[PDB]
Amino acid sequence: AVRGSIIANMLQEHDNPFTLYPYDTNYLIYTQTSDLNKEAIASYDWAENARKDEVKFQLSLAFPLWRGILGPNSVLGASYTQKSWWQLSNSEESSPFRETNYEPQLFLGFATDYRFAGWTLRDVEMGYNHDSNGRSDPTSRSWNRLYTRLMAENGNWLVEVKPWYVVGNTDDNPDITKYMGYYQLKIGYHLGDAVLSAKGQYNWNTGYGGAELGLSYPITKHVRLYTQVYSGYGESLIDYNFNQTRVGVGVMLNDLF
Ligand SMILES: [Ca+2]
Repeated sequence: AVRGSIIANMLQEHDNPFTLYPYDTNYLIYTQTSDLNKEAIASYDWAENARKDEVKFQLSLAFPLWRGILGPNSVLGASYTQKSWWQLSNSEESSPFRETNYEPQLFLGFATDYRFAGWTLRDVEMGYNHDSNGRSDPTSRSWNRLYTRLMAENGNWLVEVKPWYVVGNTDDNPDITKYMGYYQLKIGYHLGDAVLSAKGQYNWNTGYGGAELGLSYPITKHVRLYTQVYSGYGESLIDYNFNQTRVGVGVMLNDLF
């Protein structure tokens, strides 16, 4: 099984072609942010009527496009991660979607067994990443990245570093790196069935960045109760240059491990 190993899990053959693979965590939580970015979203006719409380969900899947492309424990894959901010409560505005970030990937991942004094580098993935909100300017936001995802585990600990390199156009948000940084650290801790996690980015040169803490616990064998506390810049593309503290509670399928 090897909990948390995205690649190793994709190597596992699925009986049914419709049985997809989880890339990142999948959740749906009701949130409430400290401050709503009404300035960057001003062009919307519901902007001034926007509420700080909204349903935030994340859909993240992986599709092994070709196993063994580069060795027994390798795989060329594609993943899809979508984070959405929805004004479900805002009935006066017909519950509009404030923001949706479409982040598909293409990569070469490997399930590894490298020893790091207790730690084990289980995943070594390298690929292309596209992240856009599918909006037509002025609210147009998008960036491309060539990254490397490294994941190691040590007992109840999980650490994943995702350094990246921006490729292509970024005119929709030229200074996106000024808030997002050059990597994404991710720490998960297994306290029995409870999973504490941390996911953040930080620009050591600009002092900008953001991070999100999370706690989960199984409600059942498949679903889990999840509480998230995001704080900082880059929650979503539109708010990449916007600071805010968002706390939310809801359900989750899979956690980082
Ligand atoms: Ca543009």
